[PDB]
Amino acid sequence: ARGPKKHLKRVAAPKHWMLDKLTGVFAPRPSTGPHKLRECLPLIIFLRNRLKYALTGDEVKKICMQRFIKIDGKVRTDITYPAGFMDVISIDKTGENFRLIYDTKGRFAVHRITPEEAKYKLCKVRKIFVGTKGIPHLVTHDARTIRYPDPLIKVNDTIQIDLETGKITDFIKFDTGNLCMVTGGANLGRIGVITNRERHPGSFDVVHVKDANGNSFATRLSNIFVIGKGNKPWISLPRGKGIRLTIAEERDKRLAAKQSSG
Amino acid sequence: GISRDNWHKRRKTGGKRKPYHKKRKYELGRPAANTKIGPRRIHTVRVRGGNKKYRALRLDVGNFSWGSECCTRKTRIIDVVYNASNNELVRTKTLVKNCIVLIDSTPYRQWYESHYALPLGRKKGAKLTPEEEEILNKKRSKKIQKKYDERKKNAKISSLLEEQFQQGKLLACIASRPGQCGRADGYVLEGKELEFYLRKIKARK
Amino acid sequence: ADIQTERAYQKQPTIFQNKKRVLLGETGKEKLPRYYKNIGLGFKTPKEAIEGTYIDKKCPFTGNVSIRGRILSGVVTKMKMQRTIVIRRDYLHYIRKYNRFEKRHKNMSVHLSPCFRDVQIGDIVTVGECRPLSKTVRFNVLKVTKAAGTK
RNA sequence: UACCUGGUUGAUCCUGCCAGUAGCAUAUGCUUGUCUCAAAGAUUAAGCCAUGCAUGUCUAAGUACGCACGGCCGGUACAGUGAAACUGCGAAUGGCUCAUUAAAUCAGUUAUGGUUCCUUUGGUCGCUCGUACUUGGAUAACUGUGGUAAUUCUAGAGCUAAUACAUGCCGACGGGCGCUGACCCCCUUCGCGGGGGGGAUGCGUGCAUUUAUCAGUGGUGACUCUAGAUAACCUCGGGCCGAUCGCACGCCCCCCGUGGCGGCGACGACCCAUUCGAACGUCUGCCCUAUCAACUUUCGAUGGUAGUCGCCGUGCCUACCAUGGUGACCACGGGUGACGGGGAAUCAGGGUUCGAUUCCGGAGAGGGAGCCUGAGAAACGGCUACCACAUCCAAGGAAGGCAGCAGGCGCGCAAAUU
RNA sequence: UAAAGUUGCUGCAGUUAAAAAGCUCGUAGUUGGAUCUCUCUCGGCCGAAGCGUUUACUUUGAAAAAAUUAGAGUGUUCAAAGCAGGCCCGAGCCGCCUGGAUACCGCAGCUAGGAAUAAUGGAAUAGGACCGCGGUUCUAUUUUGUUG
RNA sequence: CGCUACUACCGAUUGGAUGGUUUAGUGAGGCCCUCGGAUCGGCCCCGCCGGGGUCGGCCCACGGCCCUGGCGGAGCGCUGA
Ligand SMILES: [Mg+2]
Ligand SMILES: [Mg+2]
Ligand SMILES: [Mg+2]
Ligand SMILES: [Mg+2]
Ligand SMILES: [Mg+2]
Ligand SMILES: [Mg+2]
Ligand SMILES: [Mg+2]
Ligand SMILES: [Mg+2]
Ligand SMILES: [Mg+2]
Ligand SMILES: [Mg+2]
Ligand SMILES: [Mg+2]
Ligand SMILES: [Mg+2]
Ligand SMILES: [Mg+2]
Ligand SMILES: [Mg+2]
Ligand SMILES: [Mg+2]
Ligand SMILES: [Mg+2]
Ligand SMILES: [Mg+2]
Ligand SMILES: [Mg+2]
Ligand SMILES: [Mg+2]
Ligand SMILES: [Mg+2]
Ligand SMILES: [Mg+2]
Ligand SMILES: [Mg+2]
Ligand SMILES: [Mg+2]
Ligand SMILES: [Mg+2]
Ligand SMILES: [Mg+2]
Ligand SMILES: [Mg+2]
Ligand SMILES: [Mg+2]
Ligand SMILES: [Mg+2]
Ligand SMILES: [Mg+2]
Ligand SMILES: [Mg+2]
Ligand SMILES: [Mg+2]
Ligand SMILES: [Mg+2]
Ligand SMILES: [Mg+2]
Ligand SMILES: [Mg+2]
Ligand SMILES: [Mg+2]
Ligand SMILES: [Mg+2]
Ligand SMILES: [Mg+2]
Ligand SMILES: [Mg+2]
Ligand SMILES: [Mg+2]
Ligand SMILES: [Mg+2]
Ligand SMILES: [Mg+2]
Ligand SMILES: [Mg+2]
Ligand SMILES: [Mg+2]
Ligand SMILES: [Mg+2]
Ligand SMILES: [Mg+2]
Ligand SMILES: [Mg+2]
Ligand SMILES: [Mg+2]
Ligand SMILES: [Mg+2]
Ligand SMILES: [Mg+2]
Ligand SMILES: [Mg+2]
Ligand SMILES: [Mg+2]
Ligand SMILES: [Mg+2]
Ligand SMILES: [Mg+2]
Repeated sequence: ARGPKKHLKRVAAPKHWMLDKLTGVFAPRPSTGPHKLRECLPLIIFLRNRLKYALTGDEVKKICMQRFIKIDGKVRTDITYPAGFMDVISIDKTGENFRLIYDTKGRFAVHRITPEEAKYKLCKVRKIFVGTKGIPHLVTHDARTIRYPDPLIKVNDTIQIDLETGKITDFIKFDTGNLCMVTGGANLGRIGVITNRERHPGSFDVVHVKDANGNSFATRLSNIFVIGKGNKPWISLPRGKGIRLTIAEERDKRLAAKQSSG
Repeated sequence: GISRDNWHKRRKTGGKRKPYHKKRKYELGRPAANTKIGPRRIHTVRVRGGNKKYRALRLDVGNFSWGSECCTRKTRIIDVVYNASNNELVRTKTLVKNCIVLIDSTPYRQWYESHYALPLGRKKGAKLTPEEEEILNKKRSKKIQKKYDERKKNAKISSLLEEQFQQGKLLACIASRPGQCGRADGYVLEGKELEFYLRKIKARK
Repeated sequence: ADIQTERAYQKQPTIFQNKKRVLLGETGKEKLPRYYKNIGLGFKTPKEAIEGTYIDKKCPFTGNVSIRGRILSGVVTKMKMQRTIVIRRDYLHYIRKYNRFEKRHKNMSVHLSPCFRDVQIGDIVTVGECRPLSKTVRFNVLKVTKAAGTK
């Protein structure tokens, strides 16, 4: 190509959007923004495919141009805006609040939250650097840059940001025994407690996590997001607490639910 | 046009390779900026990304640094004496990085005489002008004279630099790239490097 | 003297050797402070690099290079270029149809720093990846271990 | 479904092929009632094309004195809709084809601590001590006069705008800090001398740019990293530090003024970070061929030093040097009815063959080459030449590129509606 | 493409049916006889650091585009397909429940256990290991309440 | 050896042919550098029309110092494109 690409084939779209094959040739290409193309959820997909508010792409635009949708407290009229992990979506017309959290299957879930909880979010510290005049700067996973952070905050930590002022309230350090969620890989969407960290100089580090039921797994250090201190999360969790079931016990649960239905 | 690609080259084994695409814009090259000595003439070049490169075609002044004294001053450029890469560059008086040039000594002499309050570059005949006399022989108080006399303890310069100051021209080396940034900056040669380049210049003659 | 063999003056760019001093400190010793660095990954700096006087901008310890990427090993086969040698890497390639292997080799031209001396043909060398230093050189010698016949 | 059968002899047992058998995919012949999906000018010609269409865009928010329409006051700048034109953005995506291409493309795996990056998102934007209650000259649309056989050709004259093109202040502005420092004090000294302060007058100062020196907030496995200090520089083909637009309009004064203050947005901009990338690198991996065994190095082949050029790393190029580099583990050369993979057919277990073709990379726009603009193109529904074709002409000139959708000729065994 | 065990790695033949070089030497290639049953220190039993003489092998783990194939669910009227769907209504006029799994992905490159098999390594002119004791030269930090 | 036909081989010789390389000699066009200067402005020197201040002899007239709007002519004067 001679420059940036502007389209996205429907079969080449991320598979956690759960698009069907026969609807069209194209998929909504996410706009540039805080989150990556392969790790976001476009506003149109959430607004018509998940919530069933709109039937076509035109109705999504008609909803958005009435300034009804807010993302992290700010009105977004773009229908392909990239919304990502730990983002807050507010609809004041219906008085609804949602937080984008992966379910145990690695897909963004429709997770309703209290309006009190919708005032803050958690962010992962990606970079720490000193700028001009010796002023510290902290860069999070969602492209936020914050000046004068707490001197004890380092990389791979978690900070709580108040969405109205955009300022740090408190933080969680990356230590063994804390609660974390996996944000990528084969264990995406799982929740557990950090057991130990393996350091490989010049390469990727590996972190071992164990869930509430006692199942153990491992990921890379870049795929770990610290949620809470100890066993207590600082956010509300979806229907599944982050425990991944096997296919046999999913079948057993489904059969038990069917038997008790009716 | 001028292409600086790698696929027109032979392989490591020695066999030649057939290209699979034509010349691309991002592989281009441009004619050299042969910077001479004369009244300033600089042309700007629009480069990749929309940025600018300053293509110096003629230069006559630049700021050079006396490292031992940490004295940086803006001085005119007089002549080109040595060039490690090629001697044709000396004959045509081309200003490139790492070439040895001759610069004027007056601002450095002024700073030295205003700092240590000692003669420098003066003939043994002791002819003087009243401005220089009041610069060197000014009436100072006890405290200021105490500082100047203490400074006179460290006032000592090698014979090579002293002879160059007597000649009125210093030897300097250019550290910037005139064809890329549009300015000719450098440092004054001194120490073992000065002896090395003096030996090279003498052997060239 | 022995170092100065080119038309241009050979200097370590990060060391200022023209600092003026008193006449008492000049008499003592004209010993330039050496510039060296730790390359990381557990490799130690040879004493010949710290105490040496050679000038090499492509040396991993006293030059302007960065070691990042793959760490490989080879056997020295040719030492005939200036500050660069040719090593041979041997391996086996698996052929699925016959369930067997075939012997294959590759040749690498790598940069050898002057800090490594007494390097002979047939000894093991550990090299690290860096930016392209020339048309065919992308690796720098990090460690030298002698052959089994060392006495 | 791990499978066989006929044929050499007067008859027999073998070797061994030929023929038989079943899929699959191209063509063709005969035949054809109902419904659901559904390939389709790849193979020969990346051969040649009539005609039509395929890329254009305005919000309250850059510029409206077109009555072209339109409501009230009637000097009481501009009510509103708004053609045209200037300005801004996009046109580098998409769609088509498979000619070239054999460590090349491409796949997995790593790196950029060796670069650039429109836009989105976040951070900075009184940090500089040196007409502003708003500065200047033009150009379209429009109105008039024209030329040529001919084009999305344009020439002269009269008017008028800006977020086009330029030029430029105030304010914060009280000072602070680095050097220079006449002079004035306070201790010790009999006194010189040894100390400790204050200081008028001068120069410099913020972020980016270039060079030199010094010390050692935060980070990496590792910086010649980030930040700090000092001396200077800072391109006239010139870095930033707002002379821009809309909507609601209000609080305050010794006041009716030069009246002071104030809320949401839109546009723009130097520099960081982010997003989308792109571009160079690392390791391993590809079909036949020796009736291809030595190849590369005059004209860079392998390495070293210094430069030039480039967005950066590098024989990318230049100068001066060393004689290197590759090869029966198949180099070099040649062929391919060779774009590479994800995949497809057949298959007991192994395997054999195919992959032009809707997804991901690459290349090309009749063949070469060179460029303008732009963040991004060596772009072809952009320009400039040569080579081959080819259209109109009043012979003076002017205009070309369907391997985009249909469609036409040719080619062929071989493929659809202008 | 199978049939073709008529290209044979699995898995073919070479006395007479096609076939072993006239004979020997020999480099590269291939192949190769037995044998050998975690650690001090520094910090809070674990933490850091050296591990392993190293590999090959095997078993784990991580990262690995979708589509296709294999495969779970689901009466497209069945099926090829698709990713959908189901339940009560006194009507929910705040409708409720639920899916969009999983497996495989060669070679090469990362990760952690195993120690049989197969390579490779040590002390022989002992300038070989382990525990100590004297002689000399060269530089850095701290303590003499600070400063030379 | 004598009849009847086909394919593949040599080989007097030169045609219709194209395709691919290169030695030398020319070489369109763009780009870069050094020149060049058709033309278009701005600043000075005069002159007459016009508006603000002030100064002078002063009484509704006319000059001085600055600005200010236009118009006409010079200077191979200066400068910018
Ligand atoms: Mg395209
Ligand atoms: Mg989009
Ligand atoms: Mg090509
Ligand atoms: Mg097999
Ligand atoms: Mg018979
Ligand atoms: Mg048959
Ligand atoms: Mg019917
Ligand atoms: Mg065709
Ligand atoms: Mg074709
Ligand atoms: Mg086709
Ligand atoms: Mg089209
Ligand atoms: Mg326009
Ligand atoms: Mg554009
Ligand atoms: Mg189409
Ligand atoms: Mg790759
Ligand atoms: Mg780079
Ligand atoms: Mg950006
Ligand atoms: Mg006009
Ligand atoms: Mg502008
Ligand atoms: Mg710094
Ligand atoms: Mg270089
Ligand atoms: Mg070189
Ligand atoms: Mg081909
Ligand atoms: Mg193929
Ligand atoms: Mg099989
Ligand atoms: Mg079979
Ligand atoms: Mg394919
Ligand atoms: Mg293909
Ligand atoms: Mg073909
Ligand atoms: Mg494609
Ligand atoms: Mg192209
Ligand atoms: Mg074409
Ligand atoms: Mg064609
Ligand atoms: Mg063409
Ligand atoms: Mg643009
Ligand atoms: Mg082109
Ligand atoms: Mg076309
Ligand atoms: Mg196109
Ligand atoms: Mg067509
Ligand atoms: Mg057409
Ligand atoms: Mg057909
Ligand atoms: Mg036909
Ligand atoms: Mg077969
Ligand atoms: Mg069989
Ligand atoms: Mg068998
Ligand atoms: Mg047989
Ligand atoms: Mg026989
Ligand atoms: Mg025999
Ligand atoms: Mg042998
Ligand atoms: Mg054995
Ligand atoms: Mg994949
Ligand atoms: Mg797949
Ligand atoms: Mg030319």
